[PDB]
Parts: sequence; structure tokens; C-alpha cells
Amino acid sequence: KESRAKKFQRQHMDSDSSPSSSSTYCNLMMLLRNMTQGRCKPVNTFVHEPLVDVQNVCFQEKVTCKNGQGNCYKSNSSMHITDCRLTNGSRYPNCAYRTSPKERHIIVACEGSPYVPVHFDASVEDST
Ligand SMILES: [Cl-]
Ligand SMILES: [Cl-]
Ligand SMILES: [Cl-]
Ligand SMILES: [Cl-]
Ligand SMILES: [Cl-]
Ligand SMILES: [Cl-]
Repeated sequence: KESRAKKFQRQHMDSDSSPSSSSTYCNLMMLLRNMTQGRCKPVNTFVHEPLVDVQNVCFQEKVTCKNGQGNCYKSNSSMHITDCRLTNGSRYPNCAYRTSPKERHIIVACEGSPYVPVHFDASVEDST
């Protein structure tokens, strides 16, 4: 049983690991974070920053969510992230991933009291 805030942490936070993800990082992390149970989650982004830094994004630049609804916020700073993409050849229960580390501003949807990230919306390179 999982709140949206807890689901966000499980799926998208990886505060305590190195930014330069090796080629097997997503294979290991998608499994460890329960994103290969029932189905292979096709795409996922992990953020290698402190929780407080990601939570604080809810109080940074307000931007439009990709679907035009909800309240989204773009980080002031470029953060260490890793994109994970399900390989073409993969099929449940065999879930293989390509790992792509990068530094990007994150855009998250926020809600609740406390007002916290509940959805990873997008990442972008450009500031402002
Ligand atoms: Cl950083
Ligand atoms: Cl790609
Ligand atoms: Cl990518
Ligand atoms: Cl999400
Ligand atoms: Cl980009
Ligand atoms: Cl792009």
C-alpha cells in the first residue's frame, strides 16, 4: 500500500548512489524498486540527489505539466539523473534496460500537505 509521495520516492529517488551509472544500473535498480513486477515498466528516471533537494523543487519554478494539468515545477539547478529504457528485445518477466546517465533539470508535479513531489513529469537540459 502506497501514497503517491511514497510511490514517487520508490520509483524516482536514488539519493545514495553514484551519478555515473554503469551499463547494468537500470537492470539492477528496476528490479530492486519493484518496477518489474507484473510488467516491465517501459521507461523510468532516477534522481541521484538528496530527498530535500528534490522536495524543494515544489517551491521553485512553476511550469506547465506535459498534460496541461496539475501543478508542475522545474528545478533551478541541473541534477544528476539516470534514464532507464526497456530494451526492444525484452518481454515480461525478462526485463532488460539501457542505462543513460545525464544531468538535467527535473520537472515534477507536486501536491498535498506537505506539498511534495507525486509525479515525475519530464527532464530538460536548458535552464530558466
Ligand atoms: Cl548536482
Ligand atoms: Cl535512447
Ligand atoms: Cl535516454
Ligand atoms: Cl511518477
Ligand atoms: Cl533535454
Ligand atoms: Cl530532448
